[PDB]
Amino acid sequence: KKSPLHFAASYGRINTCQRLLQDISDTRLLNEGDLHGMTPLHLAAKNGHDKVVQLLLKKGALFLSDHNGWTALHHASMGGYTQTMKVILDTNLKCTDRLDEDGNTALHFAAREGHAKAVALLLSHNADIVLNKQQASFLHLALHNKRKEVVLTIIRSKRWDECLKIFSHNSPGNK
Amino acid sequence: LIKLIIQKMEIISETE
Amino acid sequence: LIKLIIQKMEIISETE
Repeated sequence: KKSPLHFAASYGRINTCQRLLQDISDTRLLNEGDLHGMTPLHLAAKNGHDKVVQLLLKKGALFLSDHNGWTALHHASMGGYTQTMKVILDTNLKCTDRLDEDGNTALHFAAREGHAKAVALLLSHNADIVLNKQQASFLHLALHNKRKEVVLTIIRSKRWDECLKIFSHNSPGNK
Repeated sequence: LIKLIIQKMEIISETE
Repeated sequence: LIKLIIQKMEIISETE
């Protein structure tokens, strides 16, 4: 019964997820793995279904890690879905500062893919700005992809002076 | 709209 | 055509 739950969470079937989660006996099926190690929290957050991820957080789910170290917030920022992002950030504030195997945060992905409202949503909250494994900030990673709107809304923000300070003086690429 | 189609579609005899 | 699909689709066990 694992793969029907993975399908119904990956494609936003809320009533099928309610009928599968009617029995609250075994929670190991709720936080089960995958071939790629994604629990249905990651599946519901990857495709951007806010009501499904809200139901899985109401029934109790753990912010586990991908084999690439990602979280549900990493997938919601990779897709740029602000609704699932707002649902995740209203539950636990300790999910924001989270690193993958490459050392990227969710703000790095949201700035890399050019989603302005996702960057503004993580930026209105405390985003814990940090460098990459290659000592790149999210602003560097936004500038290397010529994403005009996200660096414009970083300029229009209030935390511009904090973003301007941090960079490595030793990297030839990330100046 | 297509994501809404997949969200509201009825699946019998194609499950699992 | 996709709006026609949503208009004519049958929905059971996904309502409300």
